[PDB]
Amino acid sequence: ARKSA
Amino acid sequence: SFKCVNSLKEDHNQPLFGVQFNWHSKEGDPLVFATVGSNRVTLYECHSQGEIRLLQSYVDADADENFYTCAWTYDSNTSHPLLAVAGSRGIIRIINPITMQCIKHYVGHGNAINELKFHPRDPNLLLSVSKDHALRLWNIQTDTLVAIFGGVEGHRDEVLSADYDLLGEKIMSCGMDHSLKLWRINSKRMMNAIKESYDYNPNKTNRPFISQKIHFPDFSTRDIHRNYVDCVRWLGDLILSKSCENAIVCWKPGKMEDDIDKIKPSESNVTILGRFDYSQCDIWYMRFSMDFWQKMLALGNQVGKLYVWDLEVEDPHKAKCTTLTHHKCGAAIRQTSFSRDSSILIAVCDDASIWRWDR
Repeated sequence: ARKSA
Repeated sequence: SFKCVNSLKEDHNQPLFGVQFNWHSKEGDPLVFATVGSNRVTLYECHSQGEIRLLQSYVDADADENFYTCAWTYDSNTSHPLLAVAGSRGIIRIINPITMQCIKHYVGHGNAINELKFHPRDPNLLLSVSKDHALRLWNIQTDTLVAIFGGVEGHRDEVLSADYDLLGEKIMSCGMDHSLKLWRINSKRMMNAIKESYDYNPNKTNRPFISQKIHFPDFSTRDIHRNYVDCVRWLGDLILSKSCENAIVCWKPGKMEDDIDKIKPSESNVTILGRFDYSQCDIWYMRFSMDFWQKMLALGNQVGKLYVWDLEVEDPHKAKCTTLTHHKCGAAIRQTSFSRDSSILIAVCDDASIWRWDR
C-alpha cells in the first residue's frame, strides 16, 4: 500500500 | 446537500494532511479552521460569499518537520481555545491560536505521530498514536504522561488512528498491522492514574510521575479489513473503520446481541452491520470525518471526489450517499471537517488546495 498516488 | 463556494491553495505546495474546525468557538464568533501540512499549521476564518480569510500560521523551526495532524481543545481554566499539532518529528506542540505561539511541547514517541484526539469530556486528556506502535495519553494541565498503550499484544506496526467513545470510557485504535484494538480507560487502574495525574505537581514533590504501561487490549480483531487500517470512529457502540480497500465498514465486537461492555479480551467474533463502498481511494492516510451530531460522514478520494453519507436512518446499512465534485478539484483529499453548526464542509488536498462547500 502506498501513501501517495 | 452542498455547493462549492470557494477554493485556495497554500504557498508551500506540499500535501495538507489535516483539517479541523474549532468546535469550541464562542457564540457569534466567526467559524475558524486549521490546516496542517509542510512544517506549518495555518488558521482561516469563514465569511459570507464564500470568503476564506487567512489569519496566521505557526511554522516549525525545523524545516524537516512535517505536521500530519491537529486537534482543538480549550484551556480548562480560561476557556480560551488551544490547538495541538504533531507529525514526523514525534513532538506534540500546544499552540495558542490567537498569537500562534507554541506554549509548550511534549516528546515521548519513538517516532512520527499519526493522529491526535482530545477526550470528549475532559479537555486536558490528549491521545496520540505513533509510528512507534504505541498510543500515549497525556494530561496537558499537569504536563504528565498518564499511560502508554503498547507491548507485544498491542499494535505490531504503526498506529494510524484512534477514537474515544462518546463518554470517553474506551478507545478503539487501528493501524498498519490490519488490526483494531479496544482499550478501556474506565478501569479502576486507569481512573486512578487519571486522578493522580491531576494531583501531580513537580514543584511540590520529589517523585517523577509514573505512567501506566498498558500491554493488553480489551479486544482485538484483524477480521474487518485486509490492509492498513487508517481511520476509526465510534458511532454509539458500533465502529466505523476504513482501510485502503475502497470501503468503510460498520461493525461491532462480538455477536449481534452482545453488549460492548460485556465483551472480554478473548472475544473471537465480530458482526458486520454494513459497508459503504466508494471508488479510487487505494492509498493510505485518507481520513473521513463526521459532523458534531454524527448525522453525517464525509470522505474524499484520491482524485478529488467527496462522498457524504447521511446516517440519519434506522440501520447503518441504509445510509444515503451524496457525492460532491468540482471540475477543478483533481488532487487527493486527505481529510474533511464540518463546522460545528454543520453549515460548511472543508476538504484539503495533496496539492495544498483547500475546498469550501456550503450547505
